[PDB]
Formats: sequence, structure tokens, C-alpha cells
Amino acid sequence: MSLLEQLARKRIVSLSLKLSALK
Amino acid sequence: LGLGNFELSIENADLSQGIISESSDEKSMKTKISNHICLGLSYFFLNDFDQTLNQFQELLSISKDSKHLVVLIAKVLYDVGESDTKEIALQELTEYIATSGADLLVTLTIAAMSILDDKREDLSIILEELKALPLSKQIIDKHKDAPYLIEEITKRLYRNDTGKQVWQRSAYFFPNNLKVWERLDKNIQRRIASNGQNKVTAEEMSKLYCESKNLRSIQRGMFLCPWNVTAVKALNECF
Amino acid sequence: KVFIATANAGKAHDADIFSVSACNSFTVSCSGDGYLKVWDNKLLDNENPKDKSYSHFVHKSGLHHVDVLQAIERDAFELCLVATTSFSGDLLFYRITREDETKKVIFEKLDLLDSDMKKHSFWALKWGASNDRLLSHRLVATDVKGTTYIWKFHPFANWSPTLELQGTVESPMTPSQFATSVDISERGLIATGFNNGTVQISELSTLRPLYNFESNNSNSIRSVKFSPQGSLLAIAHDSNSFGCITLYETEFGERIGSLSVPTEFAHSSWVMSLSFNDSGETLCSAGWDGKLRFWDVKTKERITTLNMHCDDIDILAVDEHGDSLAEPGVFDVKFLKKGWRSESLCCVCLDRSIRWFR
Amino acid sequence: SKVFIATANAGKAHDADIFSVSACNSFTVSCSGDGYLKVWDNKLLDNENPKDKSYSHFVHKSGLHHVDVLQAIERDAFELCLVATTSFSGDLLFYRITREDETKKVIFEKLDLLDSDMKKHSFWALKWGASNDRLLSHRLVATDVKGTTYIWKFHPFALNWSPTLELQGTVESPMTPSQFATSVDISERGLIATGFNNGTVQISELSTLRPLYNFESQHSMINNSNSIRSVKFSPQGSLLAIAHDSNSFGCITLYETEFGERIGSLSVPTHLGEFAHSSWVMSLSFNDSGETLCSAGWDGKLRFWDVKTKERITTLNMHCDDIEIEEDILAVDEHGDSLAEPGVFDVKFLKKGWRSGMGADLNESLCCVCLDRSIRWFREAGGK
Amino acid sequence: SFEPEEIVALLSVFVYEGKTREEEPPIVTPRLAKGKQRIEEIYKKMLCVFNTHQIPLTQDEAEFLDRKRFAMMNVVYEWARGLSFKEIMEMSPEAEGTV
Repeated sequence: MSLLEQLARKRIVSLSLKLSALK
Repeated sequence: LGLGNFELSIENADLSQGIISESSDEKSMKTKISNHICLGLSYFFLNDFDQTLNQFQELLSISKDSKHLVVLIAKVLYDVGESDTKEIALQELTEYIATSGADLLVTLTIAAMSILDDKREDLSIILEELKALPLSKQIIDKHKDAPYLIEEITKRLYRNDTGKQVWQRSAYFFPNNLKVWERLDKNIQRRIASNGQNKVTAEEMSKLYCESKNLRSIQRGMFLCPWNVTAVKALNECF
Repeated sequence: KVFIATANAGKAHDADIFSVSACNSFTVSCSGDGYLKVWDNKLLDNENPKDKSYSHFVHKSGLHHVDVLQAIERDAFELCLVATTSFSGDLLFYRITREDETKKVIFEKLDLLDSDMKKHSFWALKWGASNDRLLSHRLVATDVKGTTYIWKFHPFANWSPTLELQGTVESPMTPSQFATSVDISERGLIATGFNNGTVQISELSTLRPLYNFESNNSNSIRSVKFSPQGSLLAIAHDSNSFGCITLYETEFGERIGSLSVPTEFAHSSWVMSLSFNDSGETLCSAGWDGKLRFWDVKTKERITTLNMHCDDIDILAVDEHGDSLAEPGVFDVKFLKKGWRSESLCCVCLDRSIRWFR
Repeated sequence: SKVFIATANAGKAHDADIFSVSACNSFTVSCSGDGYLKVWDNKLLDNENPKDKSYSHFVHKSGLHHVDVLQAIERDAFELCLVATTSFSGDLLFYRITREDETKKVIFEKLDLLDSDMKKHSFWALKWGASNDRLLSHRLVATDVKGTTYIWKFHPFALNWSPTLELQGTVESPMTPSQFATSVDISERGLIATGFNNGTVQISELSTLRPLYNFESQHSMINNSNSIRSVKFSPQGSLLAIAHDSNSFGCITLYETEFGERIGSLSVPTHLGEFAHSSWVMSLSFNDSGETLCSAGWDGKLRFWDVKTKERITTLNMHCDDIEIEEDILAVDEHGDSLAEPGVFDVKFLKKGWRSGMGADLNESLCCVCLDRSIRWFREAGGK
Repeated sequence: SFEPEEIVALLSVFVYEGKTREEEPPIVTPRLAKGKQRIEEIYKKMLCVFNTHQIPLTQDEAEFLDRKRFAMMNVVYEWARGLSFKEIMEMSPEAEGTV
């Protein structure tokens, strides 16, 4: 599900995670 | 739709149609027409819900009228097979012909429909029509679909009359056409495409080599296109 | 000027007529059905032309080219030879002899090609007569690969005809193009036409090219004719569904001008055939629009224009799309010199009929 | 490679089309559609007709279209030379080439290495993989009409002569349904490349027999043209040259095999677009150093390219009148068609010292077979 | 609008010394004559410019238009078309080394 798709129907990263885990 | 995922195509077309329906602008009509085409074709190809396809193509015909669009709609309706569908297709093709004039593509499609429907009066009328096209309509027809249609109509109405005269005339006007020499002499066709006078593909050239019915040429044409069925079959049939 | 019809034979053939040529004794015609017909040039005025027509089956593929050579050999040995080309690609030389017993004709097939020259395929040819320049006759023929050939014809070696191949001239361009028209001149020049739109000029003696001229879309050379006496060459171009004629001057390789009528184009549809008269002032033009246009070479202005769709007797009239308003007409026209009928005008049309004018 | 001088030729060498050619240190092998296999001695002397030092053997009535030769010194003194061919019927045949002690004539001995279940397939392409320090055993790879690639190991001994072929495994086509496998190659680093009739190349690892890459070289998928005719690995580098059709044109594309990315294409102005040859590219070949590539064209030309700069270097034209002995010139075919510019079927680079004769002793050579049923030899000017 | 053969044949004026003794044959294509006219006009303008500033000219520059430097255009054009060397030599006004 997505917010944009929900709104339309109604009208009808990797480097950061690794850095935290390493520390 | 191009890939062949009809269900996802229908879902996305429905979503796009729902998201923008009351809008009136330049960028909305194109999307509406595209969505209608996708919905109709996707339903027709797999869903078999010919009523929904008929409704969507009727809406599309109401919303627009162009030669290619009406021809595609007519072919789809004819492929449906319903008598009402065929009548609607023929009627709207004739209506476009009346509204915008005469064009080679629409005439060829009508002739094909009549030949597949076996209408003797219509076949004779089209044979009269197809045999008197202007030179502008013959320079454009680079693949000689019209002469093939004339031959087919002639042989299906006068027992076994020889219709090679249209091919001879086309060769007189177009001696450097690859299609015209197929019916007259395969030697000339092989020679003309041999050294770069015309641009010919590997499959067609391999077909030309095998048609000389010789062991060396058959081996050559099978070496060019090993996946060709006729080449391998002829080589097997040699010895 | 004024042209008056003399004879008219209808339904002469069942397949269409592609080319007509004539000699001082008879008019020979060729059609796509494979029958080669001859018409008697010298005939009574009050008699149907069909009454003196002699037919002969030639080939199954179908014919589109014919040329007849007539000459008087040593002593009073009359010579009448005919060459023609079939849609399969064969050269078919025929001898014509008249039987004095009952005024009959002898269609005699003659073979003059060896086993290697029989493996080619020909499109256009034209006999070369013997003028004061050289005693021997000549023959030129085109090819589907663009090549042109030239024999020297020796009629004696008794009656023992042979063909001696002087040489060949290849196509100007590479990759080659289909050679469509060829012509020969009495001053020793050879011209060849192509569907690309290129005309190449050579001479008999040395077999080297001398000049070279250039022009949906369609620009194909239909006709090439040298002047009978002088240095001039007429070319029949193709426009986009239109006809054009252009004049050239030999020995300089320059362009004189173009023939046109007000709407530069000459005919509404394609132009097919060209023909000079005996002296060389009037040029007739056969078109696919169905009209014959006579032109004056000196003033580059049209003299007259015939309409054979209606017997009773100008601007290029086109419709809202750009198409001619006239139905398709004539394939070929021809001039006949003085004393050939009792100048003439042979015309073979799309209606499968043949008509004459004087 | 800038100047090439013709050294020897033999017109009307075979009775039918010569579809492939291969060379070794001792001789050059040709296969034709008439079913013969001809061995041409490489060590020619001055003033010697090539046809004088030639030997022929009949293999199959249906003709042959692929050939490859393997020569190696298997022991301290043992020497083996093997020829593998495939026919139009789809048979894989093996022959052992040996020479007489006195007459020095070539003897042909047929070998049986395939089992009964292996003889039910129809093979098209083949390639000998010699030992190149990657593994102690020679390799043979072949493709069939169903799209599968087979890998074998050849064991000469069981010194006792007892040849045996051991199947390692098979690699299937990457797409469903399977297509035709038209070409195959094997590199010294242990890689296998296969070409298909739809324009797809697949690369697999020799040791473990699993796919690595699947790149598509089609310019556009509007029509079903653009099949692959030849795939070749660079002799030392990580580079793979692809020859593929483009709707009556010939194209060459370069890829690097470490990651499988498109590098570029070779093209010249021809009578616009990116095309290498006017008609088609039928064969490719690298030189010893891997810096020059030779493409054989159906238009009748040999073009040489600079690999690094992707630019053409020189062009060699083929004529039917280049044959020395005028009685061997074939101007026209059996239908009277011209052969003044005959297309090239195959081209092969010969290592330095393989081919001796008129000044070819210290530089690389070259051999090609053309449509006029002739075999021709060239040498690179200068030395090395 | 020129073709590669026409351009390569037209550029031969800059490499041919033109010191022949035969009558030039007529040009083979009209575009070659047009290019000859253009080159002659450009060279006349350059001669005017040179003579305005009084520069001493060489023997070849002074007599560029007084020699037959366009007499090999046909030979180069026919060589580019693909004729054999025998025919080229038969139609040439010079020897083999010059060509």
C-alpha cells in the first residue's frame, strides 16, 4: 500500500543503516 | 499491454481513468484515449468479455475519429465475430470514408473484409475500384498489397483466370521491386537482391538460395539460416 | 499541325502492349501475352488493318521489347531481322521472309547466343543500322544488373549470321541499378537509362563513358533518344506522379533547357516514349495521362496536343490531392518516315487497341 | 597490421562452398560442402604449387561446415593431432592425423569417442579448448539445435593410445522457449560464451557450469532479425567481440567480461547508422597480441580494426582474378552469376612461424576462404 | 550537394602540375565544371589580393590559370568509380607515374 495510491482511490538509507549497525 | 500482462494493464488503465475524469485540458485527452485503447485491447485479447470491449471501443469512437484508430477498431470488432460487431465495423469504416475521402489503407481493409465475407457484388465493386488507383496511390504501396488483392479477387470470381497481368504492369513500372519478380521469375529476384541493389534480410536471402533447387545453393541457404524449416526440409529431400 | 486518322484496329491483343517498332516494310508489335504480331505498312487505304495481320507465338513469360532491322545486302539480298526480349530475360532474334506464292510471311526463329551469353537476362535493346561511318551493323542490350552489351553483326562469313561481342560497359554507380532504357546514334554514341535517374553516354569505337548526368518519390528514366542529325539528346524524367522532358547538347555535355506547359512539367502523368522525325525539328511525347504532345526543338514551345479519349478536338489540370484529371493512356508512340504508308504515327494504347495517324 | 602481401593461393580447391578453415603448426585444414577434408602443408618451399602438397579424405556425403584442429605434445616425445568436424546431418566426427616415415604422406584414422546415447543429438558448432595452464586436460565444447551447450574432457591415454571423451555437464538456454545456439567459444581463463538467433549472448563459468551474464545486443526488437554469427574472446584481455546482424547490415559490438558491460561498436560510413560491413559479418579473428581484429564480410572485404581506438585501419578487397594459375579462375558460378567480388566465409590468423615460404618466417600470417571456392594466404609486411 | 567521387576528382587540381600538351576532353559531370568555375573565381580574387600588396609569386602560383591543371579530373573520377588501370591509362593524357 502507498499513501498516493490510497489518496487516488479515495478521490475515485542502506549506508545509514550499515553505519548505525557498525557503531 | 505490450509485454502481455493484460490484468495489470487493465488495473493501471482503470486507476488512470479514475484519477482523472472531470479534467478538461490538452494533456487529458491523450491519456483518456490511451486508457480506452488499453482497456479495450486487454479485455478483447484474454478476458473474452466482448461486451466490455465493445462498450470501451464505442466510447473511443464517440470521443475520436482518425484513420488508424477507426481501422484498428474495425479490425478488433471484426475479430470479435458478432454480426452486429461486423456491421458496426463496416458502417463506421464507410462513414469515415465518406467524411474524410479515399485512402489506400481503408480500401485495402474493406477489400480484405469483403474477401473474407464472400460478398460477390462488393467484391466486383472493389475489383473495379482497386484496378484504377492513381499513380500516387501506387508509388506509396511499396509492398504491392493492391496487386495481390487484385489477383486474389480475380481468381475467386472468374474460375481460374490468369491475373499475372497486374504483376507484369507493376514490373514494367517498378522493375527494381523485390515483390513483383516473385510471381514472374525467381532468377531475376535472386540476381537483383544479390549484390546490394536492394536491402534484403538473411532469412529472405536464404529463402532465395534454397528456391534454386540445387545442392550447393541449398547448403548455402541452410548455412545462412540454420533455423529455417524450408531449408532443412529441402536438404533432407535432396538425398 | 494537323493529324488525320487513317486506320484503327481494336482488341488487337488480350494482354497489354508494351512497345511498338516499325520498318520500311511492316509494323511489328509485341504484347505481354507472348504473341508477336506484324502489320502491313503498305496496304490499300480502303481496307481494314486487321485483314493483313500475321501473328506468331514467342514465349510464355511475356514480351515487352521489339526492334526490327531492314537493309539491302550485297547484290539484291533483302535483309529483315527482328529481335525481342521476354519477361524471363531471353533475347529472341527472328528472321522475317515473305513468300511470293500467296503473299505469306515466314516467322523463323534464329539463335545467335552462345551457352554463356544465354545465362543472362536482358531488358532493353535496339538495332544499330549501317551508316556512312562504318559498314557493319551493331546491337546494344541492357541487363538487370545495369550492364550493357554490344555485338557487331556479320551477316555473311552465304547466309551464315554470327554475333561478335565487341565489349561490355558496366553501370556508373555501385551498388548497381536496374538499366531501363538504351539508345544508339548514327554518329557513334550509346546512351543508357536507369531507374535512379542517371543517364550515361559512351561511344562505339572505344567503349569508354564520356558524359554522366543526374536528375513518395520516383525519378526514373523512361526514354532516351538521340537526334537523327546533329548533337542533341532528349531525356524523359519522372517527377512525383508527373512527367518531365529535358534537352541536352552533345560534344559539350551542357543542358539546353526543359519542355513544359503552364500549370517545370510536360505531362500531368508519367511520360513514356519519345521519337524524333526524319529531319529533327518536331518531338512527339507519349504520356500515361493519355495525350500526345508535339514540341518544336528550335523554339522549345509546344506545337500541338492530341486527346485520344475523345476524337473531337492546354493546362496541367490536377485535382485537390495532386492527381491528373485524365484516364491512363498510351504506352508507346512511333514516327514513320516518308513513303512508309499511303509521315505516319503508330500508337499502341492501354485499351488493347492500335491507332494510326498521318 | 597495416600492409598485407599475398603469398599463395589455390583456386577451385574444393568442389563446393568452403564453409570453415582452421590451422595448426604443421598444416591448414579446410572443410567443404562436398564432404571432403583437405590438409595443406604449411612448410612450402620456393616455387611450389600449394595443391602439390595437399591431401584429401572423404568424411560424410552430406557435407561439412565446421572444423577445428588440436595439436599438442602430450608427453616427452608423443605428439597428437586431432581434427573435429560436424556435418549438415548433425554428426560429430573425430580423426587422428599422422604422417608416414618414408613418403611423408598424411594418414587419416577415424576415432570413436561418443557413446550411443550421445549420438542422438544434432550438433552445430564446436571448439577445441587446449590446455592453457587453467587445467591439465583439454576441453571440447559444442552446441546443438535445441540450444544446449555440452562440455567434454579428452583423455588420450588410459604411453598407451586409448582416447576417451568424458562428459562434464550441460548448460541450457537462458530463455523459454529454447532458441538456436549458433556459435560458441572458450577462453584461456575458463569462460564459455554462446550466441543465439534472437540476439542474446550467455556467459557461463567453465569450472562450475553456471550462468553469469545475459546481455542483449539487439538495436531494436521491431523485427526478428539480428542473429549472432560469431563470438570471440580476446587472447589475453577480458574482452568479447560479438558479430550480429541488423536487418541487412553487419554490426560488431565489444563487451568486457569481468562485469559484462557494453563498451562500444565498430562502424564505418557506408552507402546512416552504426554498421561495420555493408552486407553481413560472417567471421571474426584476433591476432596474437589481441590488438587487431579482422572481420570477414559478405560484401567481399576484409576489414582490420584497432581494438583500443575502435577505428578502422585498412581494407583488403577480394577478386576472382587474384588466382595465380589462370586455369583455376572461377569467374561465374553454376548459374552464371558473377563472382568478381565474392563474399568471405571464414578468416583465420596464423601464428608467427606456422606458415613458411616467400618471406613469411618471422611475422604473422593470415588465411581466408571465399565464395569462389578458393583458399588464400597473406603475410604481414616487416618483421617482429 | 557533391558526391565523394566528385569531390575527390575536383581536388586533383591542387596536385597536378598541368604541364601537358594535349587538348582537354569535355568534363564528365556538370558539377565538376561548376566547381572548376568556383575555384577559378576564388583564385582570380586571390591573385588580385596578392597583386594589391605586391608580393613576389612563384612560377607555379603565377601560371596557375595559364596551365591545364584540370586535365586529370576525369581520370581521378573514373578511378574512384572503379575502372581498371588499363582503361584509366587508355583514357589518360599522361604516363603511369604521373597518375
